[PDB]
Amino acid sequence: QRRERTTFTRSQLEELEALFAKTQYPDVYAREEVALKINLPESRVQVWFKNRRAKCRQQRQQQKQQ
Amino acid sequence: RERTTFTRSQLEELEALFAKTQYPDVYAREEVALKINLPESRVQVWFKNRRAKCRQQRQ
DNA sequence: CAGGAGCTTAGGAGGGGGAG
DNA sequence: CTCCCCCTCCTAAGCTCCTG
Ligand SMILES: C[As](C)(=O)[O-]
Ligand SMILES: C[As](C)(=O)[O-]
Ligand SMILES: [K+]
Ligand SMILES: [K+]
Repeated sequence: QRRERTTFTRSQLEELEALFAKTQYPDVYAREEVALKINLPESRVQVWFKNRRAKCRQQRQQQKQQ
Repeated sequence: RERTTFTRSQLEELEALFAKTQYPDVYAREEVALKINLPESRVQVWFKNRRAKCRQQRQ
């Protein structure tokens, strides 16, 4: 019912990108831990990593384009 | 009823109207909404997104 | 309240796995 | 065919900005 589209703050994005640096496919336990730090549901941080891995794929293609 | 999925035949009518006008008024969006059997709300969001996909490919 | 824009999150199809 | 799980590709959609 509620889709506030989970707009991430910079502090939230900071912990996310930190975990994304160590691992791009974190297990559920690694996703719960960062979800508590950023005070967000775990399901939002899994959709984030899914989108974040696409961003990595998009940028390598965008680089080969330019 | 959470997300519209435009078929190939619907995108033909939508991209055709977009060629005539990037910003269509509600009357024109209704005519194409009935052709594609989708609510005019989806037609407005499509053009809002169709203009961003055009400004993206302009650079 | 409308109309726009930029940004990016989030439903959905659909490959693999499990099951009924 | 259905229901979950993983994953990606695709892009409709929600929020926040502007503008009258
Ligand atoms: C975009 As019109 C003038 O056909 O409503
Ligand atoms: C066990 As598998 C990587 O084929 O889902
Ligand atoms: K409104
Ligand atoms: K898999």
